[PDB]
Amino acid sequence: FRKMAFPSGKVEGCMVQVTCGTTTLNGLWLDDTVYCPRHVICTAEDMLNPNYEDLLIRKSNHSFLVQAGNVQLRVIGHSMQNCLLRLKVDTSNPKTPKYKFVRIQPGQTFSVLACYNGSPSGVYQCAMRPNHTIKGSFLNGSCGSVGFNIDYDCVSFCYMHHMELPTGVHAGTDLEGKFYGPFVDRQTAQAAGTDTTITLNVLAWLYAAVINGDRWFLNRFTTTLNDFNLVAMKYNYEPLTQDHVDILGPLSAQTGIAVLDMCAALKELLQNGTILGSTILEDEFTPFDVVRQC
Amino acid sequence: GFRKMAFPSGKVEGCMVQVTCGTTTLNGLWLDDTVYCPRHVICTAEDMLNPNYEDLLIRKSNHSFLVQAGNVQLRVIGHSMQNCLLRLKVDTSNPKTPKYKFVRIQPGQTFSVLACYNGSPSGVYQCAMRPNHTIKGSFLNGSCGSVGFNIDYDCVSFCYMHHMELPTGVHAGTDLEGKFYGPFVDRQTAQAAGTDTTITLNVLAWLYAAVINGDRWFLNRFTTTLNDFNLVAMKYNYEPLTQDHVDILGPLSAQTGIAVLDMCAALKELLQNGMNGRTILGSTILEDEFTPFDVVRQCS
Ligand SMILES: */C(=C\C(=O)OCC)[C@H](C[C@@H]1CCNC1=O)NC(=O)[C@H](CC(C)C)NC(=O)c1cc2c(OC)cccc2[nH]1
Ligand SMILES: */C(=C\C(=O)OCC)[C@H](C[C@@H]1CCNC1=O)NC(=O)[C@H](CC(C)C)NC(=O)c1cc2c(OC)cccc2[nH]1
Repeated sequence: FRKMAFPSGKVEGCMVQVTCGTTTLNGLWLDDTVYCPRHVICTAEDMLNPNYEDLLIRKSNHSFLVQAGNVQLRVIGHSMQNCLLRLKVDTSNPKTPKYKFVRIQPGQTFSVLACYNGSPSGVYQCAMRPNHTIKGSFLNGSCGSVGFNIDYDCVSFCYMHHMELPTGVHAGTDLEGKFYGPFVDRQTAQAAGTDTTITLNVLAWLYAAVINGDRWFLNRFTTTLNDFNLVAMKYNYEPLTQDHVDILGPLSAQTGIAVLDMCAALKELLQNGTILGSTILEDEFTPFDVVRQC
Repeated sequence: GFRKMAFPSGKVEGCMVQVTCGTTTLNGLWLDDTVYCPRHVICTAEDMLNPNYEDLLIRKSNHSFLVQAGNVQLRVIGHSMQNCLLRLKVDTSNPKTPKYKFVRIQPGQTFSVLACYNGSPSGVYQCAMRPNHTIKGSFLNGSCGSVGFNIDYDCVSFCYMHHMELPTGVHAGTDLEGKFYGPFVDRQTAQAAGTDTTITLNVLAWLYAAVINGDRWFLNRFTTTLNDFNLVAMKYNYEPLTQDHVDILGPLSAQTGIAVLDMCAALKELLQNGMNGRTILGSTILEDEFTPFDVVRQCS
């Protein structure tokens, strides 16, 4: 079982650069719209606490330089949607895949296509942490890079990059421009809440261990979901929802281990303290990631 | 931040095709008017046990091969064997062929793998060519013909084509000239690799990535000569560090302010004492699959 990115080609064909003045970031070109972080309109004086509405008043369609490589795509309209700009261009991207905009939940994994000046440089797998940050790898010029999943040739875009917190973790928005977490797009040091371990993914990792024959940790006990949640919160683990148990359906059926019986094994591991070669429980592989690469 | 990062795979996705001979199907790479694929596509399940490839190939003609790019059949107009690969000449040229090179990568170097099934890309991840000439990848049934590559300024350097999984779970394959990395052969037999060693240059590059990312606990005032470091490294099954390798670490040494030999002294203590329950970049072991190039690309 390994950490892998989705093939990025469908997303590479949508990356452009958006420039305002001397400030260039990345944009996502789908049909005749380019989506990009709104802070592209900021100068070093506006950045501390920008008044985006007032700043946008002094911007027209002719202020935006949108390029696919060095080829200019003319802007014929512009609007703001939460923390993004939606720039209407005069050319419909012929490389637009079948796509959706999705707002992911904590625990969920996605691929990130890191881009600089509209040019993709790398692709890696990320998980949305319970504190609404991602442990990414981004440098200056990376804003506007997107996160996505691909299911049956449909690209579900879930993330657009905007910020690096003082701790080194990253923060961004969904493709409607709404931040994940309590963060804001301004040049300030913003702290993320205390992070927790992703319970759903640790359980998946345990099932993946059982599928490969590593099952020493299983026991002859069971627990209620409520009693597991009460113990989990004392160990910094996320509580489990009715949905979490339902998504674990496939793995539970495959190994013959009931979800609640697995929680009892995880509950004993938390109270008492290798599995798949590691001393620590992996929490960035979802039940879907285990089922998919089985 | 610091993670395993693959090259964007789009330039390679546009080259992936499916190759079928009877009921045997695997992936091929379509560049200009040629499709490259593992030669074991000509085998039935029984032939794979002990193949005489020249005999199996003379029994096939151009019509024996069915090449599909998505849902469109590409007509085979020529065929030849180049080591463990087949070169199928097709009647059309791939317009999506990027600028490319074929390279035989050296141990310790990394590359991206685009895992494909039935001619369709499924996932992309980074691998390192181990000193024992295997790769620790992730491949399932139907993945043969999947390729490894690097990208440098729009140019794709293809270095690997997938053929086998050893009983230990590691993988074996060839370069794009069809020559296997290591002492492996393309038959249905259980095969062992030589004893592996740790890629010292990569561990040192990764310790520099840890210091760049704020993990410094392993640094100390201990010092070492290049020879005294290599004596310890060899004792622990690590590759010797040459002066050429010390020179490669120059830019990472300048960025962190930690002398190369001082980072060697830190590694020597980590080998001799262990990590004592502590972690480095969220790992309990010393990572050797990041090259100095991989570190600088992500950390500067
Ligand atoms: C993307 C901006 C970009 O590409 O602009 C093109 C000119 C960066 C992404 C960062 C850069 C380093 N790694 C990343 O992930 N975003 C920013 O620089 C933010 C811009 C905001 C939205 C206007 N700012 C920050 O991430 C930011 C600012 C500050 C602080 O200030 C003071 C203090 C601490 C941390 C911090 N982070
Ligand atoms: C790719 C072949 C393919 O796609 O063919 C389509 C019909 C597989 C890749 C393997 C499958 C599981 N993970 C992988 O990486 N290659 C093979 O199966 C090899 C075929 C050879 C080259 C003709 N064979 C092996 O890898 C192989 C055979 C055996 C053994 O036998 C007996 C015993 C132990 C291990 C082993 N590995």
